[PDB]
Amino acid sequence: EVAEVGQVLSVGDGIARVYGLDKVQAGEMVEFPGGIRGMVLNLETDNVGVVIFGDDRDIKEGDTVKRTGAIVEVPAGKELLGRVVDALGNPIDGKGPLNASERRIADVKAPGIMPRKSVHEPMATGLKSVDAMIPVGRGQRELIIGDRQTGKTAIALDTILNQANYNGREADGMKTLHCIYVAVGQKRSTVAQLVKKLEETGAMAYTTVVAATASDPAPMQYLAPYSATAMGEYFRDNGMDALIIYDDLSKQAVAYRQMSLLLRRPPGREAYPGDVFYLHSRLLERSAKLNEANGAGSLTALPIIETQAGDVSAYIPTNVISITDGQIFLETELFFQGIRPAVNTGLSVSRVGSAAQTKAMKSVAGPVKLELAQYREMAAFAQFGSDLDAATQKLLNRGARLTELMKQPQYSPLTNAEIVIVIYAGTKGYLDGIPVRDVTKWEHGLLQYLRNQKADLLEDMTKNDRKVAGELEDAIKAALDGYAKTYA
Amino acid sequence: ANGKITQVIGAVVDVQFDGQLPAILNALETENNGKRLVLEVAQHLGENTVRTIAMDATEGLVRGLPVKDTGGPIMVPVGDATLGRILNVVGEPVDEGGPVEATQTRAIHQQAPDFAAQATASEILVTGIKVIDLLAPYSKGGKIGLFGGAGVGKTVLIMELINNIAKVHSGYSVFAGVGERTREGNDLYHEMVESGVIKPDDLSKSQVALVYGQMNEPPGARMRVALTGLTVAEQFRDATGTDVLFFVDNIFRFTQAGSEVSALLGRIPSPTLATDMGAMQERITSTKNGSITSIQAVYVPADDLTTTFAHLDATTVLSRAISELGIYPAVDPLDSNSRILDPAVVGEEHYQVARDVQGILQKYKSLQDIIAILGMDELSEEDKLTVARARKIQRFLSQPFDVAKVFTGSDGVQVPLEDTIKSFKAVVAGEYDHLPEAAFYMVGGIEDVKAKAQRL
Repeated sequence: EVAEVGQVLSVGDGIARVYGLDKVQAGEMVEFPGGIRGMVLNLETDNVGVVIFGDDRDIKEGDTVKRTGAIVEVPAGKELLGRVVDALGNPIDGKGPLNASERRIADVKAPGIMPRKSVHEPMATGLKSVDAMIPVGRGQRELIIGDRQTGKTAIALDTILNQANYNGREADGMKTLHCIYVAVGQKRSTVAQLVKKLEETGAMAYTTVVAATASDPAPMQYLAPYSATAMGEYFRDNGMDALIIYDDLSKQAVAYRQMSLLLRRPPGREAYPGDVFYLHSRLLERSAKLNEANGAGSLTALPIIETQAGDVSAYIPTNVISITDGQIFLETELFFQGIRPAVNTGLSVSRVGSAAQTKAMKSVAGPVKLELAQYREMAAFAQFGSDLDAATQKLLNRGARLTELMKQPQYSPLTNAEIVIVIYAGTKGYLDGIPVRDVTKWEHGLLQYLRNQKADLLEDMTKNDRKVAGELEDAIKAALDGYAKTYA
Repeated sequence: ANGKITQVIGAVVDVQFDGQLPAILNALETENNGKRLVLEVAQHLGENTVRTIAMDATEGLVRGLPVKDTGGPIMVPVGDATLGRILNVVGEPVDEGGPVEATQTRAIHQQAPDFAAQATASEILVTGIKVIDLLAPYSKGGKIGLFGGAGVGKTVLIMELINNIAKVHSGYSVFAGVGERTREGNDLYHEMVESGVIKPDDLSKSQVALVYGQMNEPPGARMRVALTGLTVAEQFRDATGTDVLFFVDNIFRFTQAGSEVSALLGRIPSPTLATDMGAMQERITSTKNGSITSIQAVYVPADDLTTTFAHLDATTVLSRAISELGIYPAVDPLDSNSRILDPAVVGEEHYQVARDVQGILQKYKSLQDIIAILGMDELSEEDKLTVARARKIQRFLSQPFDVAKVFTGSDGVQVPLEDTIKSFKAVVAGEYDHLPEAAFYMVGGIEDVKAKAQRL
C-alpha cells in the first residue's frame, strides 16, 4: 500500500530513495526483494533515504520495500565466540547457523555516571612497552595511533593471543577476557590471515571477529563497530569481561562521510559530517567498568586510527585522542629502525596509569617512560658530536640497553611476572656489562632460564601479588644472579 | 495549535504547524516511543515549517507524530533542590536519586543584565586562598581560567573554591560538565562526596549543583548544557544576593558542540578557541544583587603532553614543578596573573606587597642554579637574605584545604584578605626573619606561623 510498504524511486552507491513508507521510524531496518537488508537514515517530506547493507546492483527502481518494524539489532552471547560474522551478525566462516539466544540494538546510549566503577584491574597486552609504560585497565579506552605499517594491528592481535595465559581460570580470582576484533575496510585476505592465526593458536575459542571489508558496502563499515560493541556489551552487562578492537575507526569515519554526502547531508570540517566526533564518542563511551551493584563486568576498547605522515594534529585523530583515556602512538621512524613495538614514549600515555597495573609492576615500572623519553632526547643531542660528559654517557649506555629490552617480536607476549623481572633487570644495572648487540640474546636466555629453573617464583608472583621489596626482591636478585653465572 | 513532524535527518527535525508558529529558541515536545523528546527551534523555513535540533536521540521518530509548542524556551528546575544533584540539559536527574522536587523553574535562554544595576568598577572576589588573593586575585563577574594537567591538585582546588565561597561568602556553586569523559564525571562526583561538598544524606546542605552533558550525548545536548548550568547559578544569585561560582569543564567542548550543530544545519566551515564564550559571556557579571564568576577548566585536545590571556580576567596556573617541592596548592606564583592586580582596583598596599613578593621569588629563581651547583656561601650577603625570605614566602604561599582534611587529617583554613596582605608585607619587611622555615609551611596567616614556631 503506502504506510507499511514503499516503492524505490532511485538507487545506487549503497543508497536508495523510497516513495511511501509513511509509518516507518528513523533508524528502522527494512527488507528489499531478494532478502537484502537496509536502514532508514533520512525521513523526508516526499521520500525516505535508505542506506543499503547488501548488494545494491540487484535492486531496481519500482521494487517493493517492506518494514521490519524494528531498529537495527544484531545477535549476541557466547554462541558468537569462535565465529566470524559480518556487520549484521550473519556468519561468514561457513560453520553453519549461529543459533543465538539473544538480540541487541547495535547503536545505543552508553551507561550513565552511576553504574560505573573506577578502572582498577589489568588488561594485559603481554608487551613490555605497553604493560609497563602505557598500562591498559579493564573498562579503559586506549587509542592505538600511527601511520600504515607501524605495527598497530600486530599490537592488538598480540593482546588477544596473550589472554590464553590468563583465560579459563574462573576459580583463582581471574575473569576470562572475551575478545572482539572488528575489521573495518581491510582486505578480505588480511582478515582471513588474522583469523587463521587466531584458530591455529586456539585464541579463536574466546574471540568473535566482525568483518566489514574493503569490498563490503559503506553502510556495513559504518555499522560494524556499533554492532560489535553490542556483542561486547553482552559480557559487560552479565558480570563478564570483554575486549573490543576497532581496526580501524579512520575507515568507519570515511564510510560515514560517503553515506552522509550520498544522502545529500551538508559537509562539515574536512567534508566529514558535522557530528563525526559524536560517531566515535558515543561508540567509545560504551566501553566501561561497572560497579558491584551492576555485576562488576567490563568492556575495554582498543580503537585504532591511521595518521598520514605522523600528523596527530589532524581532525579525526584529534577527535579520538580527546575521547579515549590516553593513546599509544606508534612511530614510523622507530619502526623503520627496528625499534618494535614502535612506542613514542613522549606522546604515548595511559590516563589510568598505576591503577591498571599489578603491585609488582607498579613497584618497578614507574620511572621507565620518563627515562626512555629523556634517553631518546639525549641520543638525538649526541648526533651533533659535541662533548658528552661521563654522566651523559652513563644515561646513553643505560637507555640504549633499556631500548633493546623494550624490543619484542610478534606473537611473543610475556606474563606480568616475566615483564616485572625484565624491567627490574634493566633498571637495576644487570645489563650494564653486556654489549648493546647482545641484550635481546641475554633477555631470550633469561626468559628460558626463568621458565625452566624458577617457575615457582613466576607462579608465586602471579597469585600472591606484592611489590618488589624485601623477600620477593631477594628472589628476583637471586634469579638474575643465577642466570648471570650461566651466561658467563 | 499543535504541529507535526515532516522530516528527521539525524539530530535535525522539521515540524510543520497549523496555528501560531513557534519563535526561535522555543522548546517543543514530542513522544518518541513513550519517552518524551525535547526539540529546540532553530530556523523558520517557510510553508509554515520550523527547523529544530533534538536534545536526545531521534531514532524511532515517525513522520506525522504530534508536536507541542511549550510557549517559551527550555525550562529547568532551579533553587535548593538542585544542590547535590546531577541534572542533564533539560533538567532531568541523571544521578539515580529520584525526582527533583523544585518549586520554581527558569528558562535556559535569558537576556543579559542591562547597564542599570551592573556594579560600578571592578571588585575582588576573596577566595581565602593566600596565593590567589595576593598574586592573581579573582574578580567578581570575571572570566577565570584554571590551567593544569593531572596530578597537580586541580580537582582539589575546584572543590575548595566551592567550599570557600559557601563558607566565607554564603554563596553557591554550579559545575557544568560539558562533553567530557563519563568515567571522569563519575570520579569527580565521588571525589566531591568524599570531601563533603556534596552530601548524599543531607543534599540541601551541599555546596554545589552538578549539570552533566558528557561525550555520550548528542550535539544539541552538549551545546546547551552549559546554559542550563548558568541558569541554575543565576537563580542562586537572584534569590540570595550572594556571590556565585559557575564552573565550566570546558569551553572547547561547548564550542565544539556548537560547531557540530552549525555544520548539521548546513553551514560552510572555514588561541581563543579554548577560552572564548558565546553570548553566554554577557550573563557572567557582577550586579548590585550579587554576582556570577566563571571558573573555567581550560582544555584543548592536548592529551599528548601536559601561553597568555585571550578572554580571561585572571589565570591560575597549576605547576608540576611546584607540586614536587611539596607546595599545595601547586600554583605558580609568577605565571599566574590578574587584570585587577592593579592599584586602582585592589589598593596601593595590596599591589606593592604582591609586586615585592614577585620580585623576591623572581630573584630567587635567578640564583637557583648557583645554589644547586655551589653552596649558599657563594652568594653575597644581600642575595643570601632575599633567598631566606623567598624560601619562607614559597612555603607561606602553601595552605591546607578543608577539602583535603579527609586524606591528610589536618584542618583546612580560609585566610582573610587583610591577614594575607599584612602577613606577607611583614615578611617582606623582615619582621619574621628570626622564625624557622617550617613554621611558614602549611598554615593560615602570620598568627598561625607564630603558633607553629612556638611548638617547634
